[PDB]
Amino acid sequence: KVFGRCELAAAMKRHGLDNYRGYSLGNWVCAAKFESNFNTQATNRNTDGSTDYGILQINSRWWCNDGRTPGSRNLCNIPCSALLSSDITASVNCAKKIVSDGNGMNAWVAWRNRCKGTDVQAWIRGCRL
Ligand code: NA
Ligand SMILES: [Rh+]
Repeated sequence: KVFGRCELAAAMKRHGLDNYRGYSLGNWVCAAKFESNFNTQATNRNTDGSTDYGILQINSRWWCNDGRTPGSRNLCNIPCSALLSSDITASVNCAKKIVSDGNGMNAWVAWRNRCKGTDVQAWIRGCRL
């Protein structure tokens, strides 16, 4: 599923990401835009052989099982395919564990490089929230 900007903002707010660990909704929308272009089906292989999955490009090295990332963890206790669903519940619940683990949203390379220190509230401007 390819979300609209305001559709994804509403879905993320309903699932508890607005101000989660102090990160305003626009931070999450910005991260999703540059990680996945708001596409739940996005996948990208990493040099180490892990893969990033879904609208927030969550990595099989630590967070999910994809059956082909040897010596990896499954800290969100999910198959990586759950992160590709039109339903963002798995991605959101797994993102809450990631952002809670000490590095905050710096875990998302696209957030650090394209969203951090920018006017992220622009990402929810004009949305009915
Ligand atoms: Na894994
Ligand atoms: Rh939902």
